[PDB]
Amino acid sequence: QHLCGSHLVEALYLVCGERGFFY
Amino acid sequence: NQHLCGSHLVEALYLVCGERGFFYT
Amino acid sequence: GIVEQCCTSICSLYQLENYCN
Amino acid sequence: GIVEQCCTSICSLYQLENYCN
Amino acid sequence: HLYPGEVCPGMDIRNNLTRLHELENCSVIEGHLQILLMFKTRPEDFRDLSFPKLIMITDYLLLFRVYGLESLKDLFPNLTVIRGSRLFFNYALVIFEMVHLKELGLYNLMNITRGSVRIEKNNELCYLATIDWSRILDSVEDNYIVLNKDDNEECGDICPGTNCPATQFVERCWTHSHCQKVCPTICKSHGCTAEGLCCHSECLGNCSQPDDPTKCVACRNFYLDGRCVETCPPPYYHFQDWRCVNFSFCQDLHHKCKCHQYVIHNNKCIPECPSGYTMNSSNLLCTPCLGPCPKVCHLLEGEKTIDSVTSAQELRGCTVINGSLIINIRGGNNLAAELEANLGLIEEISGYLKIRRSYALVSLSFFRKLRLIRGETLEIGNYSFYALDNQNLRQLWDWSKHNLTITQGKLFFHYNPKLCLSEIHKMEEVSGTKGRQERNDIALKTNGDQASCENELLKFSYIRTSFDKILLRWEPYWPPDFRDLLGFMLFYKEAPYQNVTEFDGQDACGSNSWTVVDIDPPLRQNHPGWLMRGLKPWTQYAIFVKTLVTFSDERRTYGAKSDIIYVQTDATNPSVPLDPISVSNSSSQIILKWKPPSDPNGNITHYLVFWERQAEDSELFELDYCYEDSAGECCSCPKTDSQILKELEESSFRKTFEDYLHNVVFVPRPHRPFEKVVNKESLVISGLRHFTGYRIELQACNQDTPEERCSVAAYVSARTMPEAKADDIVGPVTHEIFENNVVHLMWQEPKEPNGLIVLYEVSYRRYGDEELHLCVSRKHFALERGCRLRGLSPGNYSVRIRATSLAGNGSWTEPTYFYVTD
Amino acid sequence: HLYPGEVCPGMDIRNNLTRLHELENCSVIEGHLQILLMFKTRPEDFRDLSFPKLIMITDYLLLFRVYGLESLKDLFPNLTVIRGSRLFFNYALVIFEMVHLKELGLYNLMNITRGSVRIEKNNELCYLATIDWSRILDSVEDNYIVLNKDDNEECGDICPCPATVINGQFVERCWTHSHCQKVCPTICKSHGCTAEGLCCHSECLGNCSQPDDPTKCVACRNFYLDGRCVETCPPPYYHFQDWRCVNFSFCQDLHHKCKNSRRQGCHQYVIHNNKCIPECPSGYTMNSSNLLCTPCLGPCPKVCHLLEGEKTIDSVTSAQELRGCTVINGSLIINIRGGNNLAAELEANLGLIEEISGYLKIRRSYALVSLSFFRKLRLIRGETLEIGNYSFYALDNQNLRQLWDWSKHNLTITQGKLFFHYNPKLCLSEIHKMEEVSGTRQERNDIALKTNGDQASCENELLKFSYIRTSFDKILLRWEPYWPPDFRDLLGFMLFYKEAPYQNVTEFDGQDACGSNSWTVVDIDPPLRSNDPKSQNHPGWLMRGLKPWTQYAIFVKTLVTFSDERRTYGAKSDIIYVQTDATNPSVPLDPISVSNSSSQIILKWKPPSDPNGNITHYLVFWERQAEDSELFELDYCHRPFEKVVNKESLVISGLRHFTGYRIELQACNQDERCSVAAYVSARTMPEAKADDIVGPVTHEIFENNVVHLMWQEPKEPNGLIVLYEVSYRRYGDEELHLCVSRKHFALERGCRLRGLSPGNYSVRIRATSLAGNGSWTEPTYFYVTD
Repeated sequence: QHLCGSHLVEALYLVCGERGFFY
Repeated sequence: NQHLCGSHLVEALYLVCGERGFFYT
Repeated sequence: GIVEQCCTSICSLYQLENYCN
Repeated sequence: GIVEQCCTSICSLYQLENYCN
Repeated sequence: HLYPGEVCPGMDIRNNLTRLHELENCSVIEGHLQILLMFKTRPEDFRDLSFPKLIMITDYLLLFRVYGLESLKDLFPNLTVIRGSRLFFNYALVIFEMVHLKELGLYNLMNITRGSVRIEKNNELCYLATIDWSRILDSVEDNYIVLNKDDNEECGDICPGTNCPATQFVERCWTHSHCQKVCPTICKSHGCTAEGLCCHSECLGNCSQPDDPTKCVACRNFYLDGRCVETCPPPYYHFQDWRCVNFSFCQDLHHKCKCHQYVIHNNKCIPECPSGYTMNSSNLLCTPCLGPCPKVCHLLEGEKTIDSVTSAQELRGCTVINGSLIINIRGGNNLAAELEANLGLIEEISGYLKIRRSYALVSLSFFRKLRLIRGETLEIGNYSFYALDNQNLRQLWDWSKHNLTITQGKLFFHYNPKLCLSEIHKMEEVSGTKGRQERNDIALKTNGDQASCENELLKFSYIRTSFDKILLRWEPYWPPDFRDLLGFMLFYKEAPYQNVTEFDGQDACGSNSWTVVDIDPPLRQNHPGWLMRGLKPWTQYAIFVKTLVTFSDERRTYGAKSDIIYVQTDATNPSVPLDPISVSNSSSQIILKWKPPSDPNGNITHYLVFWERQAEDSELFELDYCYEDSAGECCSCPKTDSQILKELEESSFRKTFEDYLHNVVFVPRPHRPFEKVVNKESLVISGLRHFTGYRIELQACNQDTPEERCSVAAYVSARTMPEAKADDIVGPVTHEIFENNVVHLMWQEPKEPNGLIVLYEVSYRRYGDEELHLCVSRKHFALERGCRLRGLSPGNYSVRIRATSLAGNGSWTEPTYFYVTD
Repeated sequence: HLYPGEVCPGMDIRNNLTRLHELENCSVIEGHLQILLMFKTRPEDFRDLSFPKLIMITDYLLLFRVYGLESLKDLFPNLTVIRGSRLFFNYALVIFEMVHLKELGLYNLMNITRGSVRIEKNNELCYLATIDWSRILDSVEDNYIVLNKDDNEECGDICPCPATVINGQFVERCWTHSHCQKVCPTICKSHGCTAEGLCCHSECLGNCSQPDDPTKCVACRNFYLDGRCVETCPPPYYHFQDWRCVNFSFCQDLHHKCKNSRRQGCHQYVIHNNKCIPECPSGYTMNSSNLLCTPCLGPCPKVCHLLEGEKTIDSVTSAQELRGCTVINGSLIINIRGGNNLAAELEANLGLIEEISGYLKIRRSYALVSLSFFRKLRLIRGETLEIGNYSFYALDNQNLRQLWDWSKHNLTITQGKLFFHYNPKLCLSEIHKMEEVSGTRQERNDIALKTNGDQASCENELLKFSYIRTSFDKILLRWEPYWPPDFRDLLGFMLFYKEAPYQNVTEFDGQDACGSNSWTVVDIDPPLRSNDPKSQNHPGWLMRGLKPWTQYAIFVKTLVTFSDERRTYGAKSDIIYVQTDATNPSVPLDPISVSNSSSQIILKWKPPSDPNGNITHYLVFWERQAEDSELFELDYCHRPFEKVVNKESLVISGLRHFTGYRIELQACNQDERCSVAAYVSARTMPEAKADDIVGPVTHEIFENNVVHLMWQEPKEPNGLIVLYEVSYRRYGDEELHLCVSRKHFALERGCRLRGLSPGNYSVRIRATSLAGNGSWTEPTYFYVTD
């Protein structure tokens, strides 16, 4: 299983949730 | 800080010498 | 883009911090 | 052998000053 | 008989032909007796002789790889009673791996009180199916005679007669020159002489004179001065459940051998002492003892062997060891647990201690009470300690709880690759063997190599659980060298258990239950961590990290080992009720049934469901027709070890290069109907109409107190059964008969609607004429108030009426007669 | 021309870089050259540099800690070849920690005589896929491009050239953006070629200026003499490192310069092989009265004292300084990180020496599989011994599993023990042979025999199947026994069998691997006696459970305990490729039957589960069926067969409409071993034009009002005509119907009306066929008389 779309955005917000992220 | 070796050794030595040329004879 | 490395491959935590702000 | 003395134990300044003259 | 010889202590027969004529002058054996591993002796070396000088042994017997033995009458041709107080294998008789033997020597042994018979692991042994186990002892459904080659009756056996008493197998026998004593099965263990009956009646094994209790070598009830009374009367006490003996005699018995000693307890003069009682030699009575106390235990001849995984030798409570010990347990693949199974209840070893094939344990925490070694008895090679095959041992014992000391003994540290030499020197200083100048054989060319004892723990700097992922970060760690770091190794698996192991699930390439992830070294900072990539909601998981670092040629490890954490994922919206089915049960009531969702997401509080009524369009009415270590395969198996070897060589290659350069470069100075179903798979509704469709929403919920979270909706459209009888013609069928062939008909609409009505079947007929059918459409009926007959024939006609709808089909109402005239 | 500039000895730069000014005068840099540790630059000192000189180099080049270097044309744009005489840690060049390289400037590098290539810590580089290293390197040993990001095409490698494909790349070739990668014939890369690609003379190397001309080359392949790359140099002009001609004047002068110390670490230049060189090879004595090399008078052992009695070798840079010696005055240590098969280049470097005055230790062997480099060592005097009084040491031996021969090469250890530990690839055979020869004998001195011979075979004997018998689910095998001198030591056998599609199977003996290379092993019990000379002792085993029509690789090893014999290690059998017998080629799967029309049925199927062997035809049985078409009461008021060769479909024609079908499918591998029939049923649609009412309808009008009708059923019915829809009707009311049943039609040959009221009646009928459908026949009129 890969991390794209919902997966990707959730992982992004997790690793970077205190300074933002971008898709 | 870790052991002064590899690039860390060179960076730590450049703080001491390296402005008047490295010693070699 | 990011689909090349994450939707089609394995993206670890360190190569996940290059798309943050 | 500077790497054999400074990657084994933290070299002081004398041991670093040594290889500048 | 009558015990005509002297009482001797325990003994053994091993590797010589001179020791095969020892038991000939001993009549009572007190101690162990074994015959094992005779490879120096040859077949014809052995001699054959019969002597009636043995009647009892008071311990287990063990035969093991006896090469060159042709009969068992050479050393036991008169043994009648066998029982022991100290067990080994928990059995009383242990024939383990004997070969080159073709006949036994125990045609007198039929009394077995303590212990069972273990006939297993015996190759090239005949006469194992010419023995009545129901005669020697209790029936065969209580004895494991399996795992042999006589389960199929191999070998031919000749028993005299085919003297031998009435009974491969022909008759029962033990030796070619001696016949088995056989009597009815009901005797069981009472023994017998050859009379085809139990010896006396209630003897045990054998008796000198049949029909006399006085001569029973042993009986079934304690024997007292010529009797076999049920219990012993004072001052006598029980003795191995075959004798009555008083205090002065209970003492003089053991005093005569001065062996085994007996002490009065529980009205039982047997050779035992309750838990934690040491002896006092004035009478050799059991006396109270505090702290560690080895109580009774047999250690005669300055040594004892352990060749079983369970025995009554080290579980009695004998902590202090006054003898020697050698471990030769056959089978298995881990002597760690094998050793533990024998010395599990002993925490202080004052004897010869050693360990082999160390596995499943990295530190010893079962020898935390040992603090002294006597060494009064000399050990093999004067060495009290040995080390070998320790390849999973990572730590020795602490020095504030162990406090060991050695007053006699020597150290031998060989083949300890995983252990570090610091613990070795600690052994040398705490034990104090080098402190006494005693000679020690040390081998460090094989020790302190490929070892690691650095176990530093790391901690998770930050954690963030989600309902399908878990984020984890751990404090940045750097080994003594910044360059020496190859990443981290996070190891995890699902685990709701509060007890899980890491060895099963890895160390293989075909299956992997313990998934492993790797992480790039941290910035030189940055916290190194890990983030899950999807997991089942509402699940508990075990996770931990281990630091991977470059190893030197010296094979030294600066690794770090974080501990395991139990992180539980959270819940999510429920899944849909599996297999939803809505089927009618009556015309006014329909029902709904389903199965619990695929993914419950914790406790369920109710089921969200709705329903509404679907009607029928009017157009339908107006229409007429007129390898593997765990289950499954892996998805994350690891890279080949050769690959690792090579990447490691390249790493160290670039390293050596860097150092070579550093050296050469630097030089120093010079609303809608709804329902709630709380934890139930059924649904019932009522107050519906015959043949009417209904649609029903369906979901599943798991929490409703702070929010409404429920599975996605589902729908089914079903219609209650139709009422066929509800289409019968009712209402006065009025006739308007005329003389001009005109008859105005009037029948009324069926009782119930029954959905769409296709037409009305008017069957006006005559008897002797052709039948005339009429299709009364909706328009025709609604406009004609029934029907009218334009043109007719004379005679009394009859018109059966049946309205047609599609709710099943109606019945032809009474034929309504109208006499047409013209 | 060829060498217009001056000659400059090697130099090192760890000071300001103005020194590079020297590259404006001298077109070559003799020996090594190193630029490193430049921590005081920025990009204002590397955008004003270009040198027209530097055409040849002989040794390695060092690039380290260079700030502001954006291209490789800021040092030299015209270099063309490096002789690579010496290699800096086996690499002819190293680029370490470059923080500013973004592209490649040089455009004339066409050939590297010797060395490897290591690239690392350049994560902002470009143009590394258009250099055609194959055409640039003729000494390809190992390419090392790691720790970079250009591997991910940071720039794409697009540039404005031939643009060939020899690397599986398609981006246009170029050195920088415009400068193009020079492509020449493969035979013109050892003979040089011009900048256009024109081949050059055989006496030249790399690039040229004019084709087939030594007069205007770049790198003289053989030698340089008076402006021409001639084949050879007349002896007066002695050969010099095979790249030029040197007059005796120069040689004698250098000789005299060294002879008087005003020079340090010098060697008086003499001429050997008619080639000036600072020293004569081993076997030659120094002529200081002639300045020459002369044969040795009497024996001339060259005891060259090593650095403090020790010399470790981990690079070729350390092995190329042991020439002109016969005794290693000191100890030696060897270690190999990475690489493989490098011993090939050490035999000559180590075949001069015959004596060693110190220990010899080996760790982490990674390029030595067998010892063949020394063939002269016969005496280890050991003037410098190991700690522990050893004369030999081995450690972490993974690739090494062999030693020299011991019937042509012998050795006697005069002192020191034999350290043989943690070497599981080294057969005990060699260990014992040398323990007996070298002496201090039998049994490990300190040797960990427990860790020797564990990951490699050491078995000196073999086994061979004495009998074989194959079945389709069993394989009976019997091989010859193997017995140690001890008869209780035989621990049975280990049958190693695996599946083989094609022979790509080799014997496993302890190699490092995990996964799908493991063999299926089964234990053969050990003898339960000491052997009987009254019968045979041959071992065997009957495999059973084998898959039909499959081939398997099978061999068997022996499990023996070490005995007094020193050749007892077991016995290995050969890999037999045993194919199993065929059975029926599997029951046929997925029978498919679908009609394509009303007259054409199509039958198709998927291949069988397992066609053991080879299918030569698909036998298919076939038969016709009939759809049910009969009923009377109802209220109204051997068999054909066909084969196909390697086909999965079968078309059948000549079948009419409204007919069922029976299908049987078998698969035969032989012309009978044939699979069992498959059962599938199918039907073909009916015709809607075959059930139309045929013929007239007679309006028999009598004076009794009895219109006895006459009609007939269709020419080809489908199903059955369950009824007749005679829909006539007296005008003035809706259509009237009559239930003309089967019996009525059969009796009245249609229908017989009775009691019909006067009036013109129109009658149209449709055949009520259970299958198919008819049509509303002619609605003819008949006026029933009053």
